[PDB]
Parts: sequence; structure tokens; C-alpha cells
Amino acid sequence: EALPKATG
Amino acid sequence: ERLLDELTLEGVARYMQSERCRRVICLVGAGISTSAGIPDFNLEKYHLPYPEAIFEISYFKKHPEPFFALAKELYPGQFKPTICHYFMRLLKDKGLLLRCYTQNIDTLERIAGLEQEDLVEAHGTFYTSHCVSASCRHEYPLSWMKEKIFSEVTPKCEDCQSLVKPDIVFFGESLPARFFSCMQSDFLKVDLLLVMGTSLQVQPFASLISKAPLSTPRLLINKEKAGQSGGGMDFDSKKAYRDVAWLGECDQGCLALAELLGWKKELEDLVRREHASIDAQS
Ligand SMILES: *CCCn1cc(CCCCCCCCCCCC)nn1
Ligand SMILES: [Zn+2]
Repeated sequence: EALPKATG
Repeated sequence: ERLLDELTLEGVARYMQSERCRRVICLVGAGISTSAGIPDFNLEKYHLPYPEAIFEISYFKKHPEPFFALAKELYPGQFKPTICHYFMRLLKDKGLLLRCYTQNIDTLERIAGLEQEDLVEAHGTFYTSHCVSASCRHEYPLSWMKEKIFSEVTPKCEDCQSLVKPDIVFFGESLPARFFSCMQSDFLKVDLLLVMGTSLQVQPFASLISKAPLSTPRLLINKEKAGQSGGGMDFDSKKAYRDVAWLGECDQGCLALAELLGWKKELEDLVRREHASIDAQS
């Protein structure tokens, strides 16, 4: 898991 | 649960001049920099699998050179902040700004006078860059990166020769930890949201509008209505009570709001002095 990612 | 007296710009101004409005948060996007010549996104010259690959971390990891070439091509001849940036600067100067959350990487907030404590650069910035090697992580300022970009030299670390990347969040990258640290405290205390120049289509930034308390007024200054669904924006229903939409250029809306607050002359002098000071030192 990772921190929330930049998504369009 | 209704703090605005009317769902107009004048109601927002009168609320800003009331005892309830002590902490204001700005959420800004590409629309506040378009009048400065910075594009709100050719590319054939870069031979990409798809046009969006230039903005994704996967392709940059594969081939970083097209990004730096495009950075030179789109590099603005001047970094002149807009009326909106200096309106936020006035908010800072008068003690009303709690935080500015920005989607932009153009550093115009910092050039306008906002400092690190005032800013959450949710998508990173060009203002600093770092060597990509985890055992080095050497930091370089904007002048170094600009000189490397314009000489068309791929930026390499002066200590270990590894690639040096601007501190920006590509699509597919995790947002910086400061975003998630600030959002926990800021959006429990916020009295007003000023959403300027964004259509709220990039996540998780957009979801920020639903973190505010349900009584917190939210003013949208944008060329189009956005955020309508969930704690979404409600400008036009019969149950509307706190959301105001001002449709047009962001500079114009900020000018009107500043005039309603009595700040017209000060904002004028600030913008003219700073634009002339940037034209001089150019
Ligand atoms: C979820 C992340 C959303 N996001 C990513 C970005 C930046 C993507 C790369 C932009 C490249 C800009 C090149 C330089 C232009 C001129 C300024 C120096 N934004 N939002
Ligand atoms: Zn290094």
C-alpha cells in the first residue's frame, strides 16, 4: 500500500 | 447552520467581515495562472506512446528527456503572478489566510510572497529539485534546474551524478505527506473555502471540498460550475444554503471581491509594483 496517488 | 446572508459575492464579503470568519482556505488550480501565460493542459516532436504519458511517472522513469525538453519549450519567459496570487498575498498579510492548497507547480504562489508554512503544494513544485538516489537526496534550487533545462543538459547530481528531478507529483505518484498532515487540522478549523481556477477533476485534491464543516461557506470562482455531485457543491437547488458560484475569469472575480472588501486600491498598487519589479529584474 501507498499514500493516495494523483489521478485524473 | 446558514452563515451567509445571501448566496452572492457580496454575501461572501460581508461574511468575511464578520466575527465568524477567522480562517480562510484557498484551493486553487490552473485557472489562476492562465492569465500569466501558463497553460491549462503538439507534443508530436517527443514521440510518446500517448499524449498523457509525458505527465505520468512511468514514462518519466522510462524516458526523462522528453519531459525536460517540453519543460524548456513551455518554460515561461517570465514568472509574473496574477491578481489572484496577490489577493491571496493580501489574505496572508492581513492574517486571514490559514492555508493555500494548490494544484499548480509553477511556483507563482511563492513569487507572490506566500511562504512554505502558508502553502500545501499538493502536486509538488519546480521550486526545489532532488537527486533521485535515496542514499543522496541532494537538493537543488530553481536557478540550478533552470540553467540545466535551458542548456539542454539532463540534470545530474553534482555529488553522485544521478538524475535530478523537480519536486513535482506526476500522475500515478503519491501526494506528499504534508498534504495529509495539514488536511487533518486545517479542515476542522476552516471558516471559508475559496475555490479558484479549478474544475475539481483531479483526486484526491477535489475531495478536499467535502472535508470542510457543513456550515462552512464555499465560494467558487471559475470559468465553469464544478464540484456538483456526497458532500458536493450545491449552487442552484432549493436546498442551497452555503455555496456561491461566480463564473468568469479568476482575476475579475478576485478584483470584485477585493473591491467589496475595500482592498481595491491596495491590490492595484501591489500588483502594479510587483509586475514592474519583475519586469525590471528580468
Ligand atoms: C495527480 C497529479 C496531478 N498533476 C500533475 C501535475 C504535473 C504534471 C507534469 C507537468 C509538467 C510541466 C512542465 C513545465 C511547465 C512550465 C512550468 C515550469 N499537475 N497536476
Ligand atoms: Zn546525488
